[PDB]
Amino acid sequence: SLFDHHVQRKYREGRRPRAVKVYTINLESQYLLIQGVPAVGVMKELVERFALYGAIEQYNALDEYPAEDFTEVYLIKFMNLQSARTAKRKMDEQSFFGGLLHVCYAPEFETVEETRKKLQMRKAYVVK
Amino acid sequence: PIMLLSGHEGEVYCCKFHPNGSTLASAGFDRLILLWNVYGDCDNYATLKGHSGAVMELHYNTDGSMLFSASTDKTVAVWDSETGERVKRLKGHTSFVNSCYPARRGPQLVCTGSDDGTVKLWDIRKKAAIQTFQNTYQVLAVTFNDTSDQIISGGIDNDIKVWDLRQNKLTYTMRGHADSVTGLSLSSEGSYLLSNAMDNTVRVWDVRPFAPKERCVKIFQGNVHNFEKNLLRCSWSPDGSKIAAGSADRFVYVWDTTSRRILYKLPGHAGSINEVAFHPDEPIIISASSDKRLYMGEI
Amino acid sequence: VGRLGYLQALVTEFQETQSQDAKEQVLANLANFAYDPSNYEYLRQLQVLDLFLDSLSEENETLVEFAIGGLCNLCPDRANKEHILHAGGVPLIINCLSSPNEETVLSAITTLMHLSPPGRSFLPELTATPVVQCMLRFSLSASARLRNLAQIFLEDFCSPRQVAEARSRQAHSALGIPLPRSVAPRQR
Amino acid sequence: EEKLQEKARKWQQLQAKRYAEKRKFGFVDA
Ligand SMILES: *O[C@H]1[C@@H](O)[C@H](n2cnc3c(=O)nc(N)[nH]c32)O[C@@H]1COP(=O)(O)OP(=O)(O)OP(=O)(O)OC
Repeated sequence: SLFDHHVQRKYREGRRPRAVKVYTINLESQYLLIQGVPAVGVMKELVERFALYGAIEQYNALDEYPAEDFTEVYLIKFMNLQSARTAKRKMDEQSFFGGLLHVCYAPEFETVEETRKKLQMRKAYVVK
Repeated sequence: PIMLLSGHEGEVYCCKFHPNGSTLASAGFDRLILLWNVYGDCDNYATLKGHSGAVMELHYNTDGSMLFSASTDKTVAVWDSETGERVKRLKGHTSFVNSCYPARRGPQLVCTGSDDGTVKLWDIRKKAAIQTFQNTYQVLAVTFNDTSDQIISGGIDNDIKVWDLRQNKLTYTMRGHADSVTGLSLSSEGSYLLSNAMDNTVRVWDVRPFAPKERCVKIFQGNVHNFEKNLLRCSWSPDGSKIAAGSADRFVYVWDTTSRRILYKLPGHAGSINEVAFHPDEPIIISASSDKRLYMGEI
Repeated sequence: VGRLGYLQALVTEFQETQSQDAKEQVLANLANFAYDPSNYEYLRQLQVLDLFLDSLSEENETLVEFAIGGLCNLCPDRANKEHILHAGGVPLIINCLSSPNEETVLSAITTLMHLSPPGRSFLPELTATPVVQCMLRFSLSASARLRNLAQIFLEDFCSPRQVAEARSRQAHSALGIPLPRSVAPRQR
Repeated sequence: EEKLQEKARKWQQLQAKRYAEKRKFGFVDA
């Protein structure tokens, strides 16, 4: 639903163009959904590359997800949401094994208490 | 107590206990079948090699001399438990095979189900399928009654089906699952058949010559399925008093077959649990999971 | 050029234009600067909180969604939170539970949750409002995120005694039988 | 009925994906 890949555009235009999309605290998650991996059996190299950034609690490949041909979709659970943001920030639109790589937040998967801590930590950071 | 299990490289999907309670067999995604000493220092005896696909289901025959192994490579192997030599692999099936049950107390028979929608009856001495029950929906789990007359099959149609070997007809349909059935198993008495399903319902069904025509004998709860869509299997205790079924929430659930109270919820699995087995003599549970480790819980 | 000067330039760009898409870009940039802690003050000195509050009043759905998103990350700071409350924008947020889009509703819920103050400063307002009745339908919706938000919202802005009363009121509406306004729950 | 067929197709897709040969353990590169 929210996983659709929006498109880019003076406004003092920067080096790289950005699509119009505002990120709210709820939108952001610690579940990171990666789509566009080539279907060449790189399950473990991708996960190592992402584990470079933070610590990965859980990773699995969700095959039910509607994907294009010879292409894969993966889930990554991080430990700290700031780590998830930096992982998106740097990994998104990085050529990976011959394919464009698209990472999006996956808030559907997180449970009620996970949302509780997300919101509470957002309040903690904003207050200080 | 508690003994931990290490050695597996990939997810463990199934594990069984030898009929005489002296050894364990385990296998999963790593295509190896490992044998273990139940007592001593819980040592690893041998490794069965020869499956090219992943091992989806193990069984022992009632004598504990033959070990049956359904693999994703469309082949069902028959193994010698004593030497570890391969005996014979079933041929005929199309695509991935989900499960295989070996008939007890009768001349050697084997039943299989696969993603081709069919259920096949094998005589290990023929090297060819004996009967075929074509099902449009992929078949996930299959078991014989104690009389070796009927075949019980669980698929993705939410309907457990019973087949008559002589008539070759759809004898029985059981309604009561709202979603795919992933694991079936008969009571040691022949009296009751245990089912897991993606609807998070564990349901016992009673199969008898004289039945009530609405055999939803009991329903249990606790057992969760999730995005991993792993096949989930359940087992009866040796005496039919306890019911164990694995879940995707890291807990082994054990219930009281009568009152339906949760006797055990056992944390200690980092990932999803794929099969739970009871030792044939003593209250010992082997829990196998996707975290590649086994536990030998004692009750 | 200068950060605060740049934000002021965006404010001017927003005000002078009339093309709804060139306002879409402005509300995107503003809502995403609102995520910044340091840029809060810079926004506080330029009346752009009231810019957002006016922008919800506009009827372009995308623009309203952007404004709500900007609010959501913006409210939680104590200075900014008090300004928005004083404006009287709360009914503007209340109007957004009937907004059609999922995102806007989620943003509104988050903003309502954030406006929550310790010492029971604002809880009383929620009980009077019919928002609670709307929430029950939302909690049991198909969207997992919405369900999580609704349940979380109930703990934050409701009370067990209050919830029972709310449930009864919701039940009464379904029942079709009127409940006297004068009657109230009694402490035990 | 029809949703049963769509579910069966989706399950077949999932099995043809997760248990593909390319994911088999001990995958030699050569
Ligand atoms: O304002 C820009 C950008 O700064 C902001 N954004 C990107 N990544 C973000 C994050 O992790 N957290 C927040 N709060 N904001 C973040 O979003 C807009 C536009 O984003 P883009 O640079 O276009 O990236 P993306 O949103 O992923 O583009 P898309 O079409 O959705 O997918 C590649």
